[PDB]
Amino acid sequence: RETESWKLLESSIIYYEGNPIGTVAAQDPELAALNYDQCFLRDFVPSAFVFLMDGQTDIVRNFLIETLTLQSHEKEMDCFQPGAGLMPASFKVESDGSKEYLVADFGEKAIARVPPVDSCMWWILLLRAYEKATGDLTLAREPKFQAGIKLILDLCLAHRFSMYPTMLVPDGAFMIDRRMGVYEHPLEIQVLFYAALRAARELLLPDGDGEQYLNKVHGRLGALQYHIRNYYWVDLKRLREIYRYKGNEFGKEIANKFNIFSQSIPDWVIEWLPEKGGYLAGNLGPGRMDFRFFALGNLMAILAGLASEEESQRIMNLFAHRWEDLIGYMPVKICYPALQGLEWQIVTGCDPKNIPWSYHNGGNWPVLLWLFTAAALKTGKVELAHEAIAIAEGRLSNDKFPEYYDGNNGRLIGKEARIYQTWSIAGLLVAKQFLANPDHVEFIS
Amino acid sequence: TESWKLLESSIIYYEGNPIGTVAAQDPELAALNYDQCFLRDFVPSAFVFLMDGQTDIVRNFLIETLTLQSHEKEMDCFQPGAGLMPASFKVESDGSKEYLVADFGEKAIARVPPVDSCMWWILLLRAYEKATGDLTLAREPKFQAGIKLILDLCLAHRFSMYPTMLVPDGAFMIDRRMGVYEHPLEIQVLFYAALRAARELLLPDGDGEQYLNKVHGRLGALQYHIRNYYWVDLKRLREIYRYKGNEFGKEIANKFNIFSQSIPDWVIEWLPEKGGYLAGNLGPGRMDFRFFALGNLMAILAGLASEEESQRIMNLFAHRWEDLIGYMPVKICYPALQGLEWQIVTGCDPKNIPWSYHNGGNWPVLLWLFTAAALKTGKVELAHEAIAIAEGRLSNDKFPEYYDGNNGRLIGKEARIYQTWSIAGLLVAKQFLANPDHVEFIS
Amino acid sequence: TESWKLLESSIIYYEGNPIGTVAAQDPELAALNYDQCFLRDFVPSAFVFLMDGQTDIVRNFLIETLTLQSHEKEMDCFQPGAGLMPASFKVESDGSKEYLVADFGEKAIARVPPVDSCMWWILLLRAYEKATGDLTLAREPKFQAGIKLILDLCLAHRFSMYPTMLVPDGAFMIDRRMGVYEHPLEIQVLFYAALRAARELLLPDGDGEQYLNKVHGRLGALQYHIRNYYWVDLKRLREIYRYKGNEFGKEIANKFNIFSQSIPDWVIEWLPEKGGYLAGNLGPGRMDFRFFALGNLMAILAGLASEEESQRIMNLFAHRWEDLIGYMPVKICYPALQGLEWQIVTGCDPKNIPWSYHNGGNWPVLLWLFTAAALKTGKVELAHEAIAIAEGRLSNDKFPEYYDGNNGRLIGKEARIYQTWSIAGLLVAKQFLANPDHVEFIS
Ligand SMILES: OC[C@H]1O[C@](O)(CO)[C@@H](O)[C@@H]1O
Ligand SMILES: OC[C@H]1O[C@](O)(CO)[C@@H](O)[C@@H]1O
Ligand SMILES: OC[C@H]1O[C@](O)(CO)[C@@H](O)[C@@H]1O
Repeated sequence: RETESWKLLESSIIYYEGNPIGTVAAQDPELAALNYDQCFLRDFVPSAFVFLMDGQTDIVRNFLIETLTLQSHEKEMDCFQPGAGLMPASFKVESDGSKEYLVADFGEKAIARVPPVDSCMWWILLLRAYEKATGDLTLAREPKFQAGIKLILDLCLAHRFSMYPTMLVPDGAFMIDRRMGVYEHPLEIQVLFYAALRAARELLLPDGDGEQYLNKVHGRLGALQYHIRNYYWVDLKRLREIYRYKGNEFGKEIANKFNIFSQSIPDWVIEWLPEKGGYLAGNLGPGRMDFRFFALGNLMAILAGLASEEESQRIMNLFAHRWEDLIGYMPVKICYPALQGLEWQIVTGCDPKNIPWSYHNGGNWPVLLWLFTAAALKTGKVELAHEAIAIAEGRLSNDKFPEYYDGNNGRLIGKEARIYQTWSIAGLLVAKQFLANPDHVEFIS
Repeated sequence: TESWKLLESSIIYYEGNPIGTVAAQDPELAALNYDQCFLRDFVPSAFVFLMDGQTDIVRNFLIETLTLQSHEKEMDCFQPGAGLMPASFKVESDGSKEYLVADFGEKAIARVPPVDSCMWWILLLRAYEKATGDLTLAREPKFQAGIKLILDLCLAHRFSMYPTMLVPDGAFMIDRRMGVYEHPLEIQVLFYAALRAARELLLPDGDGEQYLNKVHGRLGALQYHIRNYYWVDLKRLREIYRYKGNEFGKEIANKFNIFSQSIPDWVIEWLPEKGGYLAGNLGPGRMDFRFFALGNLMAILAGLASEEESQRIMNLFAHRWEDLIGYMPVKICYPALQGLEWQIVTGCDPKNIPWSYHNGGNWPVLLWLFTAAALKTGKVELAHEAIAIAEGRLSNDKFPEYYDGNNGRLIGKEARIYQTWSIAGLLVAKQFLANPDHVEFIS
Repeated sequence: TESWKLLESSIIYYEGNPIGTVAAQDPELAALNYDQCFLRDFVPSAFVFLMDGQTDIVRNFLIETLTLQSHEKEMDCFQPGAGLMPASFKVESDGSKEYLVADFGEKAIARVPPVDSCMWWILLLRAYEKATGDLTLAREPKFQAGIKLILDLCLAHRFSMYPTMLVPDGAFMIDRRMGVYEHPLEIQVLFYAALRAARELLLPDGDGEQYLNKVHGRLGALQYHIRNYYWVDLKRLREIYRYKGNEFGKEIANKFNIFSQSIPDWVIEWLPEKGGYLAGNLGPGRMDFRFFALGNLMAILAGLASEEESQRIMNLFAHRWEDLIGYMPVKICYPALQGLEWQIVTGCDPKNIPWSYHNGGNWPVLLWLFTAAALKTGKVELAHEAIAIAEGRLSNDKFPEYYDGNNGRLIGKEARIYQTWSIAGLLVAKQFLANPDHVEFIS
């Protein structure tokens, strides 16, 4: 409470009719406001965890209520309506004369019109975190909330043309909200999908059509976990198998179901893995396996229990063995390796914000520290959590809590990073609070 | 003729009745899935049979595929939407007993979803009705239910603001990984056309009215979106080229955040003054400027493109004839992904090397769409020329599945011979030429 | 042991007698030519049998291959030299009757010539005699005639000033297009070794003296040429790097006109101070700086390299252990051809992608040569380590033909399992380790 960071977090709070309802993304005094003066649903999560652990839960309750109201608001682009269940990427408070009102971005204001797919999942997860932290079960059981959950599930569980139980998205549909070759079936979306289904199973009442929703949830839940665990898992044993796959196999009972051509498996993968390491791949689809390591997807896979115990140990072993690549001078690298040269051009459409080792394209993101700490505590690798926190702690305050860091090893402050980025401040606080009392990790697991 | 006899021998029979045609009758290559009837491949065969007058095979096909729609489809305990039509099917027997076996994507190479198959089914059902006058078929409760299941799948709520359909890579005629994921033109145009057909085929009875309302609504949004965002011409390119990056807000010009420095050099030089086309794809940070022939030709036929847009697409074909027709109509898409682009986008797919197969190969089947579109736009002479090019080679080459090279000079690297829709494509084109009124069945 | 039982089941029988061993016993892959006994592959099998004491199979092999040498070999009316030994052979039957069928290059993929096979035959005949003490075999007129035919082919006059042997690409263990055309080290070293063996095996009777004289003469010139022009160390690299281009005349330093700007960057950093090796190739305007393991190890064993050179090759292995042994001894050559170099040099050969198969793959069979060379140079501890690496994986992996990756971590992309010379290689290495005196049979 008396810390510098806590006071920065307090100033970030957004008020609405005299009540705290969220936090701004950043308080950078110089850069263009752009959309950084808005409360992003994904950014609020670590803020919420600080507030819940501290004991002031009104802000989180208020956030959940107002975002539920935003769900019923109308969204249009060229006058077409998406599903009613879509949660917004972000919102802020405006005022026309005397009265305050909330304005939101559901993707129709967003740069590149990216859909905030992860936002509705984070909302479910935060609702669950709220329940477990406070003990207040009544909020989620209110008819409003039940309906809101169900609208999210309608979109998530929408019928597919394909045989894949994964969720299909366009590029830039999560924390990585720009064109980064994370289209189709990105790990992060699948892991958050799995976690949200697990949560919905706790939150849903069987009343009315509730039993119908639970049925839909449980069927997808098992299929999704099987699919991810069996086809996304990468280790040396599995790589040896994939590398020897024959191409152009037709039929049900074939090994190479997705028609991966082993001559396309990148050079770096084979040398990068340690004997006792492993990870969930970045993406899988027709003719495609994305071997990039994505930190958020893997860490949440440990916390949500999607990964098995052994798989969770092997992910942490990878972090230990490739510490320079994945932590370096600032935890945690968002994905590894960076897209470079002509691959950057082709995959990102020459996006100047995502040059090699910058931002989404292999930058290091302080916020991810809270996930890493949680995961390290859960797998009983506390020493890793401690070293990671020590690294971040030695720079963040001095650098004024940047949004992200750049370079192979995170040496540079992010090229266009906002300073006083709220989830960089909150991430460090959450990590320290988890370390001080490891039982609080149960809020997210 | 030689072609008719070949088409006849391709017919699959089931309990004594014709129900479809095999993809190819190659004497030497591995069967793989080429001994099956593909829903997309059967379309031109069906047209031959409809115009000839033997319509039983088409009626039977429509009935058997409807039945297949209700088959149990599964991979590792997951079910797709109930409306999904198969990629293909064949007949198998246990002793005396015969039964149909289908690939819904669970057997398919790379597990690609046959998203186009359900749209082609609706279009063929409409073509059947218009051509025969048999209104009894589509009216049947089973057929009404079947159309609706497809609409349930096509119109299911999504996360994005736009009304286009989201698909994985390889979801249509291009059924391998080719960077046609997200919002490929072919899917959007087939979707539009299928919706227009559904509008005519749905009975109002019960919830039919609800379906018709949703269809009408989507048709409007879809036509607007496609025409206003996919259309490429010199004037539009000048606009896009001058777009500012990283615009945030509802009221911005560069909504999808295209960076003009990434616009390929070939595009600006390739378009003639009076030419234009619908782009291959659109999504976050992405515009695929490749020209896709099927999408563009079907846009003309379905009335998705305006009359002027249709004329400008045909102007493009005339001006860039060597590129898009060359020695074999029609080039499936232009230009080819080359070098490291081929590696990155296809995952080093050996069947789609540059200027081969899906990656800028030339496909004889497309001649029937080109001929239809040419007739509709009043470019009869282009139809004559394209038909003359194909007829000069196909028979001598034993009707290859596809041709390769910048200008289609090579027989396809792995092309099957006696590919059914290559034979049916030529026949259909000549039938249309003889009686242009038959173009109505697909327009 | 498991390995012995596997080696036994690989034996080919012919009219009731053992005459060779199949290349692999893969339960699943296409036979291709892996159901044949290769002359090069049989060598380590032969050594196992010689050291065990069952020498009939080796005697029978030598006899049957000699007979094959006299078989009619043809492609489009052209005959090679009469001394050519086959790449491989197998047994076939017409009803009850059995007969041998051989591949001399006329069946081979890419029509590659098995130049190494005839040299391996001579070396095995010498190994047989030394190990058994049966001097009656090589003395037979038929065997004398057979040795001479091989020498006629090896020593036939050529156009070049140097005494090395000119070959097309893919003429040895590396039997595919890998830029090992012209004067590859392996051929020159095997040639030298075969000549040394021929010196012991030839009777003086009749023209035997003439042959012995030519052999003696070539041995001298060949050893000088190889040692003085193929040897690479830091001191030599400093010389070559400072060579002037386009020197004309007898008395010039840069005889082969190597341009020092073309010397690859990796070479200078890779060599340790006390390390060195024989280069992979030499010819007009060309020095192939790739390290080739078989050539270098056989140079040690045949006494072609000096004692110091032998120690410096072993120093290279110790210093660059991860590169040359890694997780599976031994890397066939280093480094891999990559990117456009792979395309240009291999013609985009899919079996030889970077760090795979011939193109920098790791080959268990080579362990027997490495162990022999290590014993001979007094580096017993390196032998122990390499053997420990292989034994920790081969049985669990079902004895793959080869391993892939920079450090041999992958099982070979298209590796057959139960590859005979992988099994025989390990057994031979352990046999040598137990009794180093047996190294004499190949030295
Ligand atoms: O609206 C989407 C935009 O929002 C950001 O997260 C911050 O401005 C960008 O990464 C993205 O382009
Ligand atoms: O099952 C899908 C496969 O079917 C084909 O159309 C023909 O074999 C291929 O293009 C594709 O990979
Ligand atoms: O016939 C020559 C062929 O035999 C092989 O050794 C095994 O199939 C290949 O390396 C080569 O291409």
